Amino acid sequence: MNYVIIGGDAAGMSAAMQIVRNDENANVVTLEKGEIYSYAQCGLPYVISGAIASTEKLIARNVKTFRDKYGIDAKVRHEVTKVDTEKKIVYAEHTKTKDVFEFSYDRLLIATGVRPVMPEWEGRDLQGVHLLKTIPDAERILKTLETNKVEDVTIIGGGAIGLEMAETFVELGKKVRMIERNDHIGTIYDGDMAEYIYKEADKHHIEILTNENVKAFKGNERVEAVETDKGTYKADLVLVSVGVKPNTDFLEGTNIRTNHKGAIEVNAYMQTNVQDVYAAGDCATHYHVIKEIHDHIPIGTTANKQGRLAGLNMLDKRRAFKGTLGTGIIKFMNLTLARTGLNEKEAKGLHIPYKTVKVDSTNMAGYYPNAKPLYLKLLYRSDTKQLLGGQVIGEEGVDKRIDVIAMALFNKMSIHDLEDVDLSYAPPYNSVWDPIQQAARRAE
Amino acid sequence: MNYVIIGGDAAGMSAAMQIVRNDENANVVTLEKGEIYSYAQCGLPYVISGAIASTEKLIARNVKTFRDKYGIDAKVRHEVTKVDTEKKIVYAEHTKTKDVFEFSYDRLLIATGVRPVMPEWEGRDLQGVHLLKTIPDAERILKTLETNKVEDVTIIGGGAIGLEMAETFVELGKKVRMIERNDHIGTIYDGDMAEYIYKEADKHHIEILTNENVKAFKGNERVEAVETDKGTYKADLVLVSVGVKPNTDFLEGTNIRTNHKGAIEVNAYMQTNVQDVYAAGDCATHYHVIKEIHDHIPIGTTANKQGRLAGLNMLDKRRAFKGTLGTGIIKFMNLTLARTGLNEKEAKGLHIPYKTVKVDSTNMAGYYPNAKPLYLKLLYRSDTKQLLGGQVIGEEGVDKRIDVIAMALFNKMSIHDLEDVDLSYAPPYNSVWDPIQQAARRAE
Ligand SMILES: Cc1cc2nc3c(=O)[nH]c(=O)nc-3n(C[C@H](O)[C@H](O)[C@H](O)COP(=O)(O)OP(=O)(O)OC[C@H]3O[C@@H](n4cnc5c(N)ncnc54)[C@H](O)[C@@H]3O)c2cc1C
Ligand SMILES: Cc1cc2nc3c(=O)[nH]c(=O)nc-3n(C[C@H](O)[C@H](O)[C@H](O)COP(=O)(O)OP(=O)(O)OC[C@H]3O[C@@H](n4cnc5c(N)ncnc54)[C@H](O)[C@@H]3O)c2cc1C
Ligand SMILES: CC(C)(COP(=O)(O)OP(=O)(O)OC[C@H]1O[C@@H](n2cnc3c(N)ncnc32)[C@H](O)[C@@H]1OP(=O)(O)O)[C@@H](O)C(=O)NCCC(=O)NCCS
Ligand SMILES: CC(C)(COP(=O)(O)OP(=O)(O)OC[C@H]1O[C@@H](n2cnc3c(N)ncnc32)[C@H](O)[C@@H]1OP(=O)(O)O)[C@@H](O)C(=O)NCCC(=O)NCCS
Ligand SMILES: NC(=O)C1=CN([C@@H]2O[C@H](COP(=O)(O)OP(=O)(O)OC[C@H]3O[C@@H](n4cnc5c(N)ncnc54)[C@H](OP(=O)(O)O)[C@@H]3O)[C@@H](O)[C@H]2O)C=CC1
Ligand SMILES: NC(=O)C1=CN([C@@H]2O[C@H](COP(=O)(O)OP(=O)(O)OC[C@H]3O[C@@H](n4cnc5c(N)ncnc54)[C@H](OP(=O)(O)O)[C@@H]3O)[C@@H](O)[C@H]2O)C=CC1
Repeated sequence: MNYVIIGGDAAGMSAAMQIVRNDENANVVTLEKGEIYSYAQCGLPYVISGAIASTEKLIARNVKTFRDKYGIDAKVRHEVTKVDTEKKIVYAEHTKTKDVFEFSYDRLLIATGVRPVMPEWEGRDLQGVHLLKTIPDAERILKTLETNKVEDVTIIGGGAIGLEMAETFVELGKKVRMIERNDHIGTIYDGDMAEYIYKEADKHHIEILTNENVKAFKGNERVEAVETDKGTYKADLVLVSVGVKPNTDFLEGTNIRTNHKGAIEVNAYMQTNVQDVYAAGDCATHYHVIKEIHDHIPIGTTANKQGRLAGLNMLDKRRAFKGTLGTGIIKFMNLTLARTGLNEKEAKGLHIPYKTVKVDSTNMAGYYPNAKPLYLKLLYRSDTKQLLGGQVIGEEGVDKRIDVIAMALFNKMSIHDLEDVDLSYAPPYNSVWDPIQQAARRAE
Repeated sequence: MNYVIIGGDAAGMSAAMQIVRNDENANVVTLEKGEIYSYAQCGLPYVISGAIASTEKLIARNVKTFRDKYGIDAKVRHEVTKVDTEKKIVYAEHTKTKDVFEFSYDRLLIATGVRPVMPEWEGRDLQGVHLLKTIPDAERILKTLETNKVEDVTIIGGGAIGLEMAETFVELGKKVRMIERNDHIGTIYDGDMAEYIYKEADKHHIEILTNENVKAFKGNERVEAVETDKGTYKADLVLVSVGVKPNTDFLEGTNIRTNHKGAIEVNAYMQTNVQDVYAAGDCATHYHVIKEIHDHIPIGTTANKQGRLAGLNMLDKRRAFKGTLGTGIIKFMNLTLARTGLNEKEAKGLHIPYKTVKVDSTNMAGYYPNAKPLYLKLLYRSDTKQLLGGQVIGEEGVDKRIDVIAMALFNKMSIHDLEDVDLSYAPPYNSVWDPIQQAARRAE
């Protein structure tokens, strides 16, 4: 009867909705550290660009709706500081009054997600230096753009947020610099595919600095320059975009197993090693369909899927999580960047014998007007020909191809089986053989 | 050593390429009735609209290449009138000189496709009455549009060609009427999905006449009117697009088995019941993955796949055709119309117990600008929940959804298994749950 959920977003509320719909008698307490429930973090870069009117448009479901319509005891400003798994008590500190509140549970879900990482650089706390995770985070970025005269913008880290925010700031008309400590931006992509990302960024006059290490942020009350090991550069706004960390530190003292990055280990049923404690979303581990191992690939699709499943399993409606494929898709200027399954570094690290096929193709019939280039790469096992992963880059029809590849990986298809699938063709949408099929035909 | 192929397009030449690549000692003779090899029939409507420069842009590989580069004895203007399967001789008539040539085979492939049907209406031979199949057919339509004052166009038959050519004629600024003997245009769609087709046509001022039967075409030399059982209407150009018939009449007297419509029955290996005689493409039957019987769904994707497989099997590189799903996609004005697997009429005619789910959704995140409506319907087995079919209609993202559904059907997935697939999400491409997955969740 007593369900407690820590975290009031994708994984947490997906679980809450399951419990509420499938048990009329349940007492559901959800504990949220912030003031905002069920909101779309994915839309934040597009609010900051001005493409979306305001952050209000990103709220999927109000806390008032959760309380009045679904009878969930949804708490805001309740930060969980510790859990006693023997007594089955959750301790939450009110973020403003600092008052401490106890919540006894029969079953507990941890759905605290991840937080962005800020390294211990000098200048960390300078005005105009920003992380991006929450709605207040985006408002603070908008506040800087509103009050300051922003011309030069520097982004540290060339992963998912870095890439999307590089677009956002270019669209806002700023001079954009990206600094990455690795060999290239779009680190999940293989060296060969990443060249297309670099080209697109260069095309829009984004300065890319690679194998370069941030030293400090210099400035007065506010950030003025980013210092690195190779130079000092003017920056009116700095976005720090260097990765994330599971919000699981408050579990120190429990016997709850975590991986090396602090992600909570879960079995097929979203259960931790501690009786009646569950975890879901970005704070938990994610079984990988292809790796056959628990990975950590924090993403919104997986968070919702895991949250829904945790809720179901907490009700003893037993259902296994089938896993992640590491699917990811990004809009980057005029390019769509998509990947799923293993890249070459992942396959190598696993000692899986693999081969690759790469095709420079078009999204649709070559003779049809405004047919655009499509670059597609597949990895497959050299012995069994099992499809392992894909990377697709292009202006159009990239999401379609990565979704088809994802379906193939999910069903453990051989690369040559792709040739036999009755995919759709008309001139405005595809070629008579899809690029995926033409790649498959090239495979050994 | 002696391979003979009848028909020089998609299925025939896919076969020819396989044989030539996988047997240097092969003597490949291909016999084509017309003057044009390997061309894209799919691009015909877009040549007529003027979207594509000319019909020359539709040739994939010309006869000179086949002859010079690949060593295929590719014959033009050779119409096969008879096959003696006992003596293993193909008899062909030169279409100009009418002289008779014979060709000895070790293995034979029939790849003669289908022809458009012209019912025996009075005035069917009038100038301005057109069928659409070949490049010359398209040039004859362009001849009428050029040399004659065309303002009113009547299309008979509301299927694939009728729908695409309605767009073409509207885009050319004509007053378009289409006449269907059935209850609605886009007959393969269920009644409820067909409503979206009617709305789009109505929006663009296409007169749709339903349950109406053409009886004659009126005029002196040219058409000036179409007579029906419900009236007589002015028409300066008439397109007859009422279906197709397999080009298999010349086989009467061979023992080669055909279905009721005249399509050549083939086994898994593209083999007929007659030793060393093969068939592929639109002239052949198509094993249906879901129906589990041999169907006839003539389409370019299937023709290439079967052509390729016939070539391979004629070399004794044994490989089974896995089947068709009945996948089809059509651009219709502002709409994209896609279907795959079973519709309700098919499921009913097969006595497969089924249920449906229909979702009115968006192609991408609802909060993202220019998110467009997406209408999606799934059929699934009542007992096992096996996915059976899908229909998707919308302005954007329809091809992606039907390809995912096709992949699911190919792998015999349960409808609820769709919930577990790590499909891609970013706001410009999808919602955090894809519409297919939301539909799947609604299923019983
Ligand atoms: C800029 C940006 C763009 C993104 N774009 C995409 C995209 O395009 N596609 C996609 O699939 N994903 C995207 N994501 C990722 C996606 O938004 C997240 O993976 C998803 O929100 C994770 O859901 P969750 O419920 O596990 O964690 P969260 O959504 O982070 O929810 C965790 C909640 O727990 C609360 N919490 C933390 N600690 C405590 C505590 N001690 N006590 C009480 N409450 C606590 C937090 O306040 C937070 O609200 C994006 C993320 C960002 C930041
Ligand atoms: C307007 C139009 C649009 C289309 N759009 C699409 C689409 O968007 N997507 C899609 O997948 N499909 C589409 N198709 C269908 C696709 O083009 C065909 O299914 C494909 O061409 C079939 O290939 P085939 O080799 O079996 O038959 P065909 O391409 O018709 O080839 C048969 C050949 O055999 C020859 N022949 C016939 N009889 C004899 C004989 N007795 N002796 C010698 N030669 C003979 C014919 O001249 C012909 O060249 C479209 C078709 C049309 C007409
Ligand atoms: C044009 C046509 C002859 C193509 O034949 P095809 O065999 O499919 O294509 P190609 O001859 O280019 O050869 C492709 C093969 O070469 C291989 N290949 C192509 N480029 C390669 C490369 N760069 N490196 C390695 N291999 C390559 C492919 O793997 C493929 O191998 P497979 O045949 O063993 O699977 C045939 O499709 C046709 O006649 N079509 C008519 C037009 C049409 O399709 N109409 C219907 C439209 S609706
Ligand atoms: C908003 C949120 C609470 C949605 O919860 P949800 O349970 O997925 O969705 P709903 O509460 O609308 O309920 C959906 C259920 O109702 C059913 N349903 C919905 N509409 C229906 C209809 N018209 N007819 C019949 N059934 C319907 C569905 O079948 C589904 O059933 P299931 O849960 O048993 O599979 C949750 O996703 C969330 O908190 N999200 C945060 C925002 C987010 O997604 N962020 C990450 C972005 S990267
Ligand atoms: N469309 C989508 O799928 C989107 C998803 N997201 C979500 O947000 C999460 C986090 O995004 P993000 O913050 O970009 O994290 P990412 O891991 O995606 O990117 C961080 C990048 O910064 C690099 N980096 C680390 N330290 C430094 C440093 N000191 N100097 C320069 N570069 C450094 C990392 O390299 P290294 O490997 O060496 O650490 C990595 O390449 C994602 O996992 C995803 O869940 C966000 C936006 C869009
Ligand atoms: N994008 C794509 O997938 C495209 C594919 N094609 C290919 O071309 C082939 C043939 O297309 P098409 O010619 O349109 O054939 P279709 O079967 O697609 O459509 C013909 C329609 O005309 C109807 N009809 C039959 N007789 C009459 C009549 N006397 N009066 C009015 N309507 C009548 C048929 O109904 P009924 O069922 O009762 O006979 C049917 O609805 C397709 O099978 C496909 O292979 C062509 C264009 C686009």
